[PDB]
Amino acid sequence: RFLKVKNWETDVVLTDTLHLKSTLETGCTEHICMGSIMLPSVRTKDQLFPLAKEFLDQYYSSIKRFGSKAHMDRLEEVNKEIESTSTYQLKDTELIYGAKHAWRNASRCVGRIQWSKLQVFDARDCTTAHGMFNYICNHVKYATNKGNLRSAITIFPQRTDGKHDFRVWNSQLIRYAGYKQPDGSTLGDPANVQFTEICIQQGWKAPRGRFDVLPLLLQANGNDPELFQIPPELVLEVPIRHPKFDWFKDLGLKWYGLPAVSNMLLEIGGLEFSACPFSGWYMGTEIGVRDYCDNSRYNILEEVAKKMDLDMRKTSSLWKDQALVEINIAVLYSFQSDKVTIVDHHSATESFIKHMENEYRCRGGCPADWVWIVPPMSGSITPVFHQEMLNYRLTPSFEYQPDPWNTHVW
Amino acid sequence: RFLKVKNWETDVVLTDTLHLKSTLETGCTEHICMGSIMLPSQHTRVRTKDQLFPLAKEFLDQYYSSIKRFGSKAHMDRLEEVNKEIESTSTYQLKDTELIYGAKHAWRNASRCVGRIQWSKLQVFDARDCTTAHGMFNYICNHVKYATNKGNLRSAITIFPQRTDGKHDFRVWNSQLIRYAGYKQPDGSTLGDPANVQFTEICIQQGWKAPRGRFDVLPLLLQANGNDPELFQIPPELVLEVPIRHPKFDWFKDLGLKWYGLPAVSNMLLEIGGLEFSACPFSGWYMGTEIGVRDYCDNSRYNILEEVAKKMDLDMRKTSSLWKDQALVEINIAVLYSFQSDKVTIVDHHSATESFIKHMENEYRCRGGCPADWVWIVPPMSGSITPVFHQEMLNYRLTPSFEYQPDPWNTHVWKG
Ligand code: HEM
Ligand code: HEM
Ligand SMILES: Cc1cc(CCc2cc(CCN(C)C)cc(F)c2F)nc(N)n1
Ligand SMILES: Cc1cc(CCc2cc(CCN(C)C)cc(F)c2F)nc(N)n1
Ligand SMILES: C[C@H](O)[C@H](O)[C@H]1CNc2nc(N)[nH]c(=O)c2N1
Ligand SMILES: C[C@H](O)[C@H](O)[C@H]1CNc2nc(N)[nH]c(=O)c2N1
Ligand SMILES: [Zn+2]
Repeated sequence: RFLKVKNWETDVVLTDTLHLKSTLETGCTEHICMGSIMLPSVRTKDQLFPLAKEFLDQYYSSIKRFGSKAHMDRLEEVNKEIESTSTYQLKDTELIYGAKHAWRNASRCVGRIQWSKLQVFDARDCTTAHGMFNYICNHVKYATNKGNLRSAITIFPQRTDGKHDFRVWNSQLIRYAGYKQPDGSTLGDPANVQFTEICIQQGWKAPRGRFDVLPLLLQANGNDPELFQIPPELVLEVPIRHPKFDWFKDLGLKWYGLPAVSNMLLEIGGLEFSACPFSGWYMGTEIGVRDYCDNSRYNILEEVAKKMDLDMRKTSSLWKDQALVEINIAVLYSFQSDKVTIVDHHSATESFIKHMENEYRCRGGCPADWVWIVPPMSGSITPVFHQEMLNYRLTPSFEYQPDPWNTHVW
Repeated sequence: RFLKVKNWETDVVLTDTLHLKSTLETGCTEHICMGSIMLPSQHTRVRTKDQLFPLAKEFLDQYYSSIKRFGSKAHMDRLEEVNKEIESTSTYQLKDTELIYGAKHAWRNASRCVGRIQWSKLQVFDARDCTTAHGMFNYICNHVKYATNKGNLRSAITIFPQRTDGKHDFRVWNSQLIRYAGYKQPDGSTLGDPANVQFTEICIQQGWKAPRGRFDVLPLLLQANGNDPELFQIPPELVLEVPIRHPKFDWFKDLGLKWYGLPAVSNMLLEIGGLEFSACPFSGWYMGTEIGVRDYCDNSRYNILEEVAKKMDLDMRKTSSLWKDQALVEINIAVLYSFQSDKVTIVDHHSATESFIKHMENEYRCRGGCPADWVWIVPPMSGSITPVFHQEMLNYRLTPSFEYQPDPWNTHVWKG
């Protein structure tokens, strides 16, 4: 019950004890593994205090003041505040710690070696969509940093009764619109067809291009959401060209520099932050493999192979694989040439292996979701393919939450 | 209680009731997922008459259900006959019909196998009358001949006598019937297949005269009735090999690469109705990535990415040039081209995974589910451009089944 994990390429063996601190549940049982399910299926005053005590217990341990002076004081203080108000407010130091460790604990995240460098922006004093917009613009400008990207999170006021939730209705702060055509096919990003519909169904006048940055749809204190246009000078974009094939720039492709997830929920000490946009920088395959080549997305593999004059009549010519590689060489070359931070899947997975070693050494483990850590191309020539990983849920954490337009009383 | 899985690229949803018929444990709990452990405690494997009859009874209920005779007089008479055989002899014997059903359904239940659409067209060779290593050699030669079929490969399995007290096991000591030797040089480098250095040494110590080349078919090391194992050389005219060339790169033949055509796993344990068949070599035909991605490009195997990238002259200084990815695609194009050119059966990973989705959906329709191990079903290159990447999958353990077992040289009691 002190588990071991082995790397089959190097025979490195790590022992995991961290998992015994795990609290929440995975969805698996002894009779069935759900490890490939995408998304496995307010607080009463009672269950809130054990949540706060457990979080405070680990916070004060991390500063080497467990069972100390201030620890028992803070424990009493939070105890008192809950019985009366049926919630409590985090100190700044605890908010920063809680956010860094939600990332540290994100078992699907390969870029976690950077976890302790996160820049945490407290936006708990915000009251309106306009203020939200202002916090978000400042986040975007800070994180972009003229292409020298910096990790950042901005944390909006916590849930109170579920009627006054702060929510960013976009799934990412920067995404391209998607339009359905009269002739069935889809122009732009197919993932965002419904969201693009809501924005137009809200007032947005769409340019109807293939790369239209979506407006922000911001909801403060449970009110109706409001549209906002992110100033273009804050949306850093990269035109995609290839280091060998000059015809590549003619394809008219680009992508944005800043990946900023905005629809997740951040859980710290039992408190729920339903608007907490966070951003880092891209691994190349996220754009080149998934965004560009998923059949349900931009699905560009047909055009690239054609302009490569590859025999596309048999799958066994591996023309898709061959095209896929070139696209991803192009994304990397484009960002690197424009001095925008990006990491290739070989470097990021190699760093994650080093990060696992560190976590096993200094923390006793590292929860990790193999199905999501292995890149979606060239899996077995990356070190994470040959790495056994234990997956388990730790708190603080990021969780999924319902889309607001299915829930909001409009 | 029902369970659903979703294909996120097509939004197709399927409903699994078959997992209820599952007994054996997975390794996971409510608080930890062992989904990526290579050899979990439960996927690996003597039984007393205590627990044996319930396993027989459950197999026989399955068997007679499948032939629409559940509860029939033939069904009840067989249960009775098996019970009395177990109490008086402590084991039992499967009928030929039950052996065939058992082996097919062990393949059907193999949740890590992407090739299962073919499961009902398996040729089963009954070798339970075999008694000596020489007899095993003769059975395996005939399997290899039948399965190879001059390049028109045919799925086959050969089943040697079942375990009795664990002291009289039949075992094929090789991990596959056909594999290339690997030699450790004094300078630390490896000649041949590094995956086989340990087994190669065992063969040499047993008397094999190794040619010490880069592609030497290993001898068979066969164990009958718990006796010491013996070496046999498969007749070379039965080992179909394919020289590897590339359809555009004429310098690729000069790498001197070749592979064998018949993939034939020989170290698994087959479990049917509580009976353990410790020697049961089985064979199919290759998916190209098994050779092109893993055999040739795993850093711990032949590891040819360097030499291929050199002769392609790629930027090998920075990894962000994706020279490794570029070389890997070419090597896998060359493997598929060489096999198709020589009319030796092979399937590419796009075709195989598409077939498996069709197989899987059909299994949900007519069977109520299909256990599948996503970590193993998704191919080791170009994962997300194959449809299984986007397919939710439920993994659970059904019997009959194939199981791992310890390598015999770690458990064998040597006669001398
Ligand atoms: C700094 C560079 C980063 C890289 C290269 C990176 C990379 C990735 C990748 C490839 C995934 C897989 C999900 C997908 O393919 O869509 C992922 C998941 C995730 N990332 Fe990271 N990420 C980075 C930064 C961050 C930061 C700053 C945070 C939070 C502060 C974060 C939180 C998460 C979470 C919560 C998930 C998974 C959500 C789930 O459970 O499904 N990441 N990341
Ligand atoms: C017909 C062509 C076949 C193909 C293309 C195929 C393909 C595969 C592949 C790619 C794997 C993943 C294992 C690895 O990558 O090393 C696998 C696993 C497996 N295959 Fe198939 N297979 C075929 C036929 C068979 C047959 C005939 C059997 C037995 C009757 C079989 C039984 C299994 C089993 C038990 C596993 C699981 C191995 C484990 O648990 O580690 N396969 N197969
Ligand atoms: C900050 C950051 C995040 C990511 C991963 C993108 C990401 C994507 C999803 C949606 C998954 N799918 C259902 C669409 C959920 C997430 F929490 C998530 F973080 N990458 C990079 N480079 N930086
Ligand atoms: C008949 C057949 C089998 C296979 C899969 C190869 C295979 C590999 C392993 C070892 C797993 N790993 C630790 C190396 C165990 C197996 F049972 C197994 F069947 N493929 C093809 N084409 N045909
Ligand atoms: C079906 C499967 O769970 C789903 O496709 C997952 C698999 N692994 C993934 N891995 C990453 N990094 N991102 C993803 O979106 C997914 N999707
Ligand atoms: C650690 C990890 O579970 C292990 O490397 C697995 C991953 N998936 C695999 N999938 C296949 N088809 N074959 C393998 O050998 C492996 N190895
Ligand atoms: Zn699991």
